[PDB]
Amino acid sequence: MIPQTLEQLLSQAQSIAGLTFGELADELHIPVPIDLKRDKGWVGMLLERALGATAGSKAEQDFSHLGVELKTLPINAEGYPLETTFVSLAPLVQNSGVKWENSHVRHKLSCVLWMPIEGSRHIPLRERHIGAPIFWKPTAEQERQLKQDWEELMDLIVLGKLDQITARIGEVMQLRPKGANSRAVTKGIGKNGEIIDTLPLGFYLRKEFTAQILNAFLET
Amino acid sequence: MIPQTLEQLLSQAQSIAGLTFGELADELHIPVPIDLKRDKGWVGMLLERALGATAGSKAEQDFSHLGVELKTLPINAEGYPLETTFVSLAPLVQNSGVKWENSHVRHKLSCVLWMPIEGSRHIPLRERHIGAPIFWKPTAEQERQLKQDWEELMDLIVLGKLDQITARIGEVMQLRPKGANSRAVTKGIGKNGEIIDTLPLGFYLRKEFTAQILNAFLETK
DNA sequence: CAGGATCCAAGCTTGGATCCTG
DNA sequence: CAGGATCCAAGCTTGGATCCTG
Ligand SMILES: [Ca+2]
Ligand SMILES: [Ca+2]
Ligand SMILES: [Ca+2]
Ligand SMILES: [Ca+2]
Repeated sequence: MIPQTLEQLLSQAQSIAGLTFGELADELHIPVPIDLKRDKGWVGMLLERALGATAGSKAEQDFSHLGVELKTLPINAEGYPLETTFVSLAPLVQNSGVKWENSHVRHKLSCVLWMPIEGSRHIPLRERHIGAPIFWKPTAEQERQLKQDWEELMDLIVLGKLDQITARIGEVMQLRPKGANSRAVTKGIGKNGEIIDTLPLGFYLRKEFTAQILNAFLET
Repeated sequence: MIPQTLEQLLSQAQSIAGLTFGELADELHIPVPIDLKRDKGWVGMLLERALGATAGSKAEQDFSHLGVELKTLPINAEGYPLETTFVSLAPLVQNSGVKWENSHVRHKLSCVLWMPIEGSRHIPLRERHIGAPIFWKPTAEQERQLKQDWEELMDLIVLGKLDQITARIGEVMQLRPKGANSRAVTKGIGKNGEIIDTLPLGFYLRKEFTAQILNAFLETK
């Protein structure tokens, strides 16, 4: 079930490539919803089960004994990312003199097993296909880009400049809301340093960034 | 649902006095377990339902708008508390130089609606009676005793001396574990002032203290 | 188009407490 | 005896993400 080897995980990943959500859900005796409107994480959770990841786990990475993070990536009919990719929650407090090297973002993006999946709305959920895995490590350039955005976004957060934060900041990674709705709150830092109530935020990779990953892969 | 005034809450409390757990649960269409081994907070939830408090709620007081905390108190055949009373989780971190005046314990114990309930093991759960409420405010003496224990206990906590803490400390209030089991953990302060993983502790009123409240209630105090 | 808003699963934490072994 | 250990229910929070106006 849970792969004990990196070779095991990749082979298990190679083997589900080409399957439709219906076929895989069938094997795992997992019911398939009509669509993702009220099961937004169903596909990500489907792949976790098929690959041996623990459901609901809060570990730094899906496979801590391998140092591998698993992420599904919805792609459109032309091979382009359909959505941005959620990475992790931005620490709004207890962010003192935090460095990039020890960041959650870095930890989660150091080694990613990308599982591209069809996301086109015109295709019935049951029939969407699972693509071929892409075992990824950020290039020296990609990591410099991520680090730069992380530092810029974090400076904004640590300085209580949350009001100035928009999704438009960041070259390849951005901050957008991450919660139940626009009324969700978590502790943050105000304009004077007081601990305030604020909208929880998460780091997201932009579509251009993941599109670059898919492109480099195709070029191989 | 939620009482809007104090006379409403108190009249309702006085009206359920004398009912057995079975009669109350039946009224509420709530199933009654065989015993409390795997339903330790069942009686407490039962009273919350009957008095309009909210289930699952994590507010400081059960009835914040009224400034009242609801607490069942198990009593034996002779009228003596059967167990200590849980008050609240002791804050093991970010405890800085907080004072008793604005502590959770003081707040929670500023006004308590005690609902004594039969707890004798020889009485089938369904047949146990709910007693008459005791609407209590600590006397200067009681508050003084609590405050003293609170500070002595909080000192051990704030100075990273959790290793030294046992339930034997405190005159009327003590610290005992509070969690799933002895493997439960929450953040605390270690010997070097660093944040560590440690057993979650809770403030409990000793049986002598709640007994005092009951005794004072009978005497006419 | 895509920034801001929104939804589910399940582990985690808290509040309700009583249990149980020398 | 009673200190140390333990158990349920229900919010709360986090990891999985896609939805949806203007
Ligand atoms: Ca996971
Ligand atoms: Ca993952
Ligand atoms: Ca309550
Ligand atoms: Ca209560």
